[PDB]
Parts: sequence; structure tokens; C-alpha cells
Amino acid sequence: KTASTGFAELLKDRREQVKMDHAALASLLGETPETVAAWENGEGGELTLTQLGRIAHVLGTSIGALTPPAGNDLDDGVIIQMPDERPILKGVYYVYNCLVRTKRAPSLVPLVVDVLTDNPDDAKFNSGHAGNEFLFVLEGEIHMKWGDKENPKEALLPTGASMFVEEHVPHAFTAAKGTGSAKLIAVNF
Amino acid sequence: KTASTGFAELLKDRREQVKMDHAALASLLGETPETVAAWENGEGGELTLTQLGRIAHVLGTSIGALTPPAGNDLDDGVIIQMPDERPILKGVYYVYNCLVRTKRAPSLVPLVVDVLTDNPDDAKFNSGHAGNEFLFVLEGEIHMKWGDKENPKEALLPTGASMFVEEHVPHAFTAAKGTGSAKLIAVNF
Amino acid sequence: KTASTGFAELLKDRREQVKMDHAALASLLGETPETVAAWENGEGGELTLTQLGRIAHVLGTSIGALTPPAGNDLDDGVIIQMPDERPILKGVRDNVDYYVYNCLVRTKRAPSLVPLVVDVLTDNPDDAKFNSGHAGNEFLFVLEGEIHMKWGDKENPKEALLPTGASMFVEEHVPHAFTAAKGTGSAKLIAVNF
Amino acid sequence: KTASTGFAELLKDRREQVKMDHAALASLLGETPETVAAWENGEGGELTLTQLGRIAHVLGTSIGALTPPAGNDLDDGVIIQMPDERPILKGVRDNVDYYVYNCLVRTKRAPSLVPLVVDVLTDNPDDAKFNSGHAGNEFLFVLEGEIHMKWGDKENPKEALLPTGASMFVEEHVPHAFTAAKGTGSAKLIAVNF
Ligand SMILES: C[C@@H]1O[C@@H]1P(=O)(O)O
Ligand SMILES: C[C@@H]1O[C@@H]1P(=O)(O)O
Ligand SMILES: C[C@@H]1O[C@@H]1P(=O)(O)O
Ligand SMILES: C[C@@H]1O[C@@H]1P(=O)(O)O
Ligand SMILES: [Zn+2]
Ligand SMILES: [Zn+2]
Ligand SMILES: [Zn+2]
Ligand SMILES: [Zn+2]
Repeated sequence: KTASTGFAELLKDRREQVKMDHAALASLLGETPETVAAWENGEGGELTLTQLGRIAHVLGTSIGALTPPAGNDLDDGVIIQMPDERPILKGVYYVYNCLVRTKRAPSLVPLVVDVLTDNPDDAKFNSGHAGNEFLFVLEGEIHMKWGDKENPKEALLPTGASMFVEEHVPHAFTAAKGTGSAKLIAVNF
Repeated sequence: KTASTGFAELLKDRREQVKMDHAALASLLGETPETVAAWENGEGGELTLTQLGRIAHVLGTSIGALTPPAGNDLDDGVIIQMPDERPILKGVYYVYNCLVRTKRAPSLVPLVVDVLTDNPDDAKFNSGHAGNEFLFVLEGEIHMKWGDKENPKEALLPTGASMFVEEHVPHAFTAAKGTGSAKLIAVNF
Repeated sequence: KTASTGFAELLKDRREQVKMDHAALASLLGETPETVAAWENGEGGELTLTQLGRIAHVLGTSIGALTPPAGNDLDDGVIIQMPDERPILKGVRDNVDYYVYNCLVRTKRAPSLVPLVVDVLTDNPDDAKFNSGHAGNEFLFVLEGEIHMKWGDKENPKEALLPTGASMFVEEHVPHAFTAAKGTGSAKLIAVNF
Repeated sequence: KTASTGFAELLKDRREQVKMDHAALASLLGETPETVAAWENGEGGELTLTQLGRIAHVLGTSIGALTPPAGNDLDDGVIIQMPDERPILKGVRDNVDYYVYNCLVRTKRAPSLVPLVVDVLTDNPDDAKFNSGHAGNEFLFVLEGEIHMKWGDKENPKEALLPTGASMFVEEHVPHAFTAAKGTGSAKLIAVNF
């Protein structure tokens, strides 16, 4: 779980996986065998990002492969979030109502979004993001734009329309012209 | 895209990958080299599931590896579903309002669910399913049960609570006792 | 038979996921619910590739997702191969007998593993014949003789003379050719595609 | 330096995904937004493993997700190794010099690839010494001599006598031991962990 206990275990596995003893690995890093042994005893807590990049280099792998997963925040498979546990965040316009996330699925980023603008001309595109995205119009009408922001594709979405946006596809939302505001629920995954 | 064009191409790749010529592969299947060549020309459309299992066996792989992906139903990254394109389905109680799906992410199964019962004693558990699951209480109160149906864990979820259910975790929903009915939006992914 | 069983189980799983009962799927397919029940009861054996594609399509997924993995052909996690039992296959590129593939152990538990002793017959690097790269990553070892390897752009390749004991890695889709070193007659590779 | 750059880029990506600005993250971490901007400007080099874990935790993900892949050490998709350049390492299990590992080519583009010529020094199958299985799948080839292989439950193992040219596959975590065939002195394996 802790960075240094995950790292200690993974480091020993990797080192062994490539047949190095403490001495060999130590030679490659400007440390003693006793120091490398210490990292493997959970004493790597102070290693810098740069040093970690070097350890990962000499063992022909990534920092990823030497550090633990995000962890387990689940009560027997479940995490719950109560309505007023959420934070409210800005545009830069949208207002974000962040719903339940979990380290057992870091991709899951579900939001309730209030869409403050109803002037499709003001649509602020994002350059497309890392996961796929399910969306559902909660209240009102959404004017959606996607693809190339130069020559976009557009759609008018009444209340209760659902839509999917593939990863890295640039997109933008606004309420339908002169309808004031709409509400989206978004599930990035 | 079509089953037989995907299969034709994948079959040729696999056969070549394991160094077999048409003759060699044919010997293993009770066909002529000319017949195997035909499959590789898109003429495998009539092959049975059982025959496909055999082809996959002799090439030391799965039917999966020899057939195309689900396909692409996206208009430049996006698919949209209008409110009244959805089907309404039964319990066996819940009423399902199936939202937008896509072959580019077959796991995505988003639903609006009406929960018809408000007697937690009547909760019908499912044995847990294949994907992860995000849920959001749309209207009313949900009495949720999960884990072992013998000795379950339970939670009361007010309107606008969000929850995550890990894959294969058995779970059941009902409205809070004597509250009539509630609405969930579920996103299986 | 295990194919029909795995399909039966994965058909039921997928149908339940999209919230369709026997009737809904059966209608979307122009079948009776009994037939679909039958399929889900191990009776899908005779369905065609084309019918399977239809089923996968209606279910918004792939035939692959509805079919079981390649099975387990291991004996407590191990499969062995004795030198006598190797499939031997020819490698002809023009009309020229270029390689002889001696096929090493393979297993349905790691389908992409394709190891080989490759007899490298030609020894004139000038007539080296490129593949167009292939799907797997590849580990290679000079087993006997000396090898003249070419890779990358066939017009202007990178090159290496590799003696007995040399080892190389070729990343997927990277095009490559081998002959024995000019005038040495023949050489041998262990190639491990994974 | 490429570590700090990749972190900088992946930190910004992740922060934007969870909809936090510089201020929100900075506060959740007891830092100023300027420091977080600095991190996102390639200045994260000196952050500790522990600080990284905190950052990953607040961002509900893993350090791995915030750090770049192992780089590319290939020359147009190929890396070669000449027999002279092999790392040589000893394999001692009790006080006994059991194996000699000659390390073959490896690459950051397929970190799990670990090929070896293994010199098998012992030739008394009775004193065969098991590992506890390991992470990768493994392909093996009898390079020289004859091998006595044991696998599975060390109390009651499965076994194989394998002559020169035999090939085997060992699935991950399956425990296994090798010696040379009783009384033949020594043998050689090519082992390819992948
Ligand atoms: C993530 C929710 O769709 C909005 P964004 O992608 O515009 O932030
Ligand atoms: C999928 C939606 O959660 C409900 P179920 O899992 O009870 O069908
Ligand atoms: C496997 C040996 O490299 C050759 P090929 O990949 O062209 O067959
Ligand atoms: C790699 C050779 O099999 C032995 P080891 O895995 O025990 O080192
Ligand atoms: Zn988005
Ligand atoms: Zn569910
Ligand atoms: Zn090759
Ligand atoms: Zn091993």
C-alpha cells in the first residue's frame, strides 16, 4: 500500500527477475549493496523522482512497474458517496459536481455538470481526454460540438438523450441557444 | 467488418504466424488446400461454431483471435441516442431504460432503472456481473444490499448519492421502506 | 463441443447484461425464444460464422466476446517437445528455398508464443529477402554459424553481422531479413515470436 | 529528466481529468499553486517516492499512471547483443553454485523479456533446487547436453529428461528446477522469460 513498501517488494522482484544481486544493481546506481538492500527493506521513501527514473532505467523498465497500484478504498467491493460529500469546481463556463471515484478504477470520473452558457458560439472545446465518456442530458437542452474545432460536427440534445464520446475526441457543450442552462451527467471511464 | 472478411484475414495471419501453408492447415481439418484458400478468400461464411472451434484448436488459439472486433458505429468518435429510441424491458421488479451503447466499447451498458419495490425484504440479488458499475440515485431513496446474500451489507442512499460496484460483486436494489419507488441511473463499464 | 458450451455460457452472460430476455433477443434475430434457450443450453454447435456475427451485432459485441479462450494443453503448467516431434515447414520467397522452419513447442495458454529453429540456407546477403514485419515481438539467437541481418527500410536497411551466440530483438511490424554471412553457406537461428 | 518531463505532463493530464485547478490540488497537498505549476513545468525532479504517493493518492490513481513508460532503446526497432557483452551472474541456492546466468539482449520496449543462456552445473537430480515459480511465462530450449527437469509440487514433482534440441514452456508462477541428466556433468539452457 505505502509507496515505500510497494516499491521495496517490486524492486526485489524486478532485480531478481533480471538476475542481479544487490552488488550488481548497486554498481549501476552510485550506491552500496547495503543501501539497495535497505530500499528493499522499505527504506526507499526519500528517493527522488529523478533517482527513481534511474533505478527504472538500469532495470530496463518503468517507474510504474516498480510502484504499487492506486490501492483499495472499497468496502467489500463498494464505495458510496453521499450527496453533500462532493466538491464544487469552476470552468474555466461549467460547474462541476464530482461524484464517487475509486482507486480500484482510477479512470472512473463521474460528474454532474451545470452548463452555464446558452450561446453555442461561446463553446470552449477541450483537446479530447484520456478515457471514453458516457453522457446523459439531465435537464434542458444541450448543443453539442465535437471533432475538429475549425469545422465541427454538432448535435441538439433534448432532455434524456444519451451520448458516447470516444477517447481523445475533442468536444464542447453549451445549452441550446437562448435556453439559459442545462444539466449533464458525465461518466468518464 | 463482416464475419467472413474478418475471419478470412485473421485466418491467413494466424496460419502464416505458425508457418503453415494451405496444405498443412488443410491436413488438420478434413479439407483440401483449395478449401482453406477459399476461407481466406471470404468463403468461410457457412463454417459452424464447432468447425470454428476446431480451426482455432489446430492453430493453437481461440475463435476470438480469428474473428473481427465488434465494429465501428461511431460518427467521428460519437454515437448519440435520442430519448425515445430506447427499449423498455422487464424485471424479472425493475424496469429498464436502455441508454446509448457502442461497439467501440461493448462493456458500456448504461441504463435508467425504475425500482418498483419498496420492501427491502423482496430485494432480488444478482450473482454479480462482468463489468464495473457506476450508479447515481436520480429520484427518491434507494435501499441497497451487496456482497453475500446470506449476510449482506446494506446502505440507505438519498437522492443524488453516487456509488461504485466492483465486478462480480453480488448486489440488489429496492426503494427505501414504504417510499414507493426510486430511480437509478446505472453505468456498467 | 467445449466451443458450444462456452458460447452457451457467454451468450447468456451477455444477453443478461444488455437486459434482454429470451423473447427480445429471439425477435431481434428472427428466431423463437426456444431456439435461443437451446443455444444457451449447449445447442449452438451448428450456427454459422455469419449467424454468429449477427448474434454478436445484435448484442453489440464481438464473436470473440461470446466464445471461450483457447483451452489448457499443459501438464501442471508445462508442455514439452522432443526434437523428433517438430513440425518442419519450408520457407520459399521467390522460387528460392530460403528458410527451413523447425517448429518448437507451442501452447493454447500463450497463443502468440511461436518459437523456431530456423535453418538459414542462403549465404548471399545481396539476395536477402525481407518480410513485411509481423504481429509479434521477436527474440532471436544465433545458434550456429554467422548471420547477416537486415532490418527497417529494404531500400536503405540497417544491418548486422552476428556470430554464434549473438542475440537480437525485433519489435513488432519491423521488417527484417536474414542470410548466412557472405560465403559461409548456412547458419541457424532460434527465433521466439511472442 | 525525461522522468520529470513525463510526470509534468501526466500530472497536468490527471489533474485536469478530476477537474481540479492548481489551487485545489495544491491545497489538498499543503502546497502553493505555484509549486504545483512548477511540477507541471518539469520541476518535479526532486520530489520523493513518499511525496509521489501522496500526490497519486489525492489524485485517486497510481504513481505509475503519473510516470512515463520505459523509453525506447531500439535502433529502428532492433537491439542486438554480441556474445562478448553478456552480463554474467552466479546462481547460488544453498551454498551450492547451481546455475551460471549469461544475460542475453533486453529492451525497455518489452521489459518482461528476459532471455538467458543458463549453464547448468549440477548433475544430480536428487539435489535439484526449486524456485517458487516466477512472474513471467517461460520458453526453454536444451542448447547443450541433456537436462533433467522437475516441476509442480516439489514433494511430488512431474519430471522430464530432455536431450539437446528439446523445447519446453513453463507457465507463470509454476515452480521448476533443472539439473543436467544424472552423471552427465553439465548442460545448457536457453531460457526466455516473457
Ligand atoms: C468531463 C465532462 O465532459 C465534460 P469536459 O470533458 O468538457 O470536462
Ligand atoms: C445493471 C443495473 O444495476 C442493475 P442490475 O445489476 O441489478 O441489473
Ligand atoms: C522468424 C525468423 O525471422 C524470420 P521470419 O520472421 O521472417 O520468419
Ligand atoms: C531461467 C531458468 O529457469 C531457471 P530459473 O527461472 O529458476 O532461473
Ligand atoms: Zn469530456
Ligand atoms: Zn449491477
Ligand atoms: Zn521475424
Ligand atoms: Zn524459470
